[PDB]
Amino acid sequence: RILPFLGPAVIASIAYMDPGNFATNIEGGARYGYSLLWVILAANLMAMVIQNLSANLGIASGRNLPELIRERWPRPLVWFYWIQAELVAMATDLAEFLGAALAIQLLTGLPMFWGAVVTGVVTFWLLNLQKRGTRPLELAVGAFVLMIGVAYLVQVVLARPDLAAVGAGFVPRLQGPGSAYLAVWIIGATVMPHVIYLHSALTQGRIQTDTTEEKRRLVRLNRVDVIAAMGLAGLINMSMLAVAAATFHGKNVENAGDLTTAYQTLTPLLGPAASVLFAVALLASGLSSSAVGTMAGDVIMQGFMGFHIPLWLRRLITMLPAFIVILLGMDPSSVLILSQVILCFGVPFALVPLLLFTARRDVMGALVTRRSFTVIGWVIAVIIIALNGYLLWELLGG
Ligand SMILES: [Mn+2]
Ligand SMILES: [Mn+2]
Repeated sequence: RILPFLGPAVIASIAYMDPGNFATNIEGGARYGYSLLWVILAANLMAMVIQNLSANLGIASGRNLPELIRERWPRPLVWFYWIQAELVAMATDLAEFLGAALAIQLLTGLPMFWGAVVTGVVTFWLLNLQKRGTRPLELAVGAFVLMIGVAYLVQVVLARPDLAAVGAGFVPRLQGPGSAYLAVWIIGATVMPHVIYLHSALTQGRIQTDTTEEKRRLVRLNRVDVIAAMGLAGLINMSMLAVAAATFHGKNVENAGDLTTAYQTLTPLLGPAASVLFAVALLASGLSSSAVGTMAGDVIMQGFMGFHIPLWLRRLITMLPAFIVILLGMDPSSVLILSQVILCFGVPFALVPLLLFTARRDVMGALVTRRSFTVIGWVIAVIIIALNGYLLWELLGG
């Protein structure tokens, strides 16, 4: 037990490598080269602070975020919070589900429907682990993170990127209205609200404590786990950018956000082996982030309302929007706009209570978050909310 909270940290980090980030990072590389690497880095650092504040809420108060809302806020407001939190968990799981089904299509050739059934069944077995023991799930998610990191490591060696061109991409410079829009879309759609509630419960009561000094030691050993777990997610997101830029930018490639076109152009440029590592890495990202999304939903309802439904019933409900899109044949860009609108709704409603309760001695006791870290959480919050509000102005304006 050298790293006590490494499990919850790896569980929370997988939501920031979901297939939603694959489509964004690839599109940024082909259209603008490496010149967007600074945006990927900026979004990852902001996601480390928010996820660290959730884990501390559970360690200090001995209670998770949905529990404290039920206990302190009025019943009319609590019922609304449970409602919107379920809708966001279903919105973010849609992209994690469809991505896991697309990777199977690139590796085997199966249609999107049968790919979704394969991912639906394997996600059962992942949450089947955490039923009796929560540690087997922490080992499984960690194993999937090992494959995505190794797969994109070989793609960098094969792509042979110009280091001088990669370095110039970390300079915050943007040209043309297209590149600016794509950067705003990264920072606006990065933080995962469903994993904000979940991280608090995973660390809540993980180590029994009778004093306040042993809880404080748990906070220090937890931060290293979050930084290491969230840090690895950032380097992976930058690898997707570099490979797409080192191969597609100078060759005039259109429709880069679609993971199918990016998969086909890797063979004549890099080779057939470069395409396999891409799809294998996309598969481990999808089903891992989908199984975490279900465990978050169970915590949301159990804390907000006191009762809970079985896990198999929760997995069944969240799969419903996934199969509907497959049957209707919706545009991949159309589903990323509607799902992010709901994600743009859940972000403000999640960051506000997290920044309030982690700052109240009534909740945290002698482990209140430093006010210097509370203001920066609000500054990061206003930046994200404003960008989301702007993204809603064009998404709801047409
Ligand atoms: Mn994500
Ligand atoms: Mn160029």
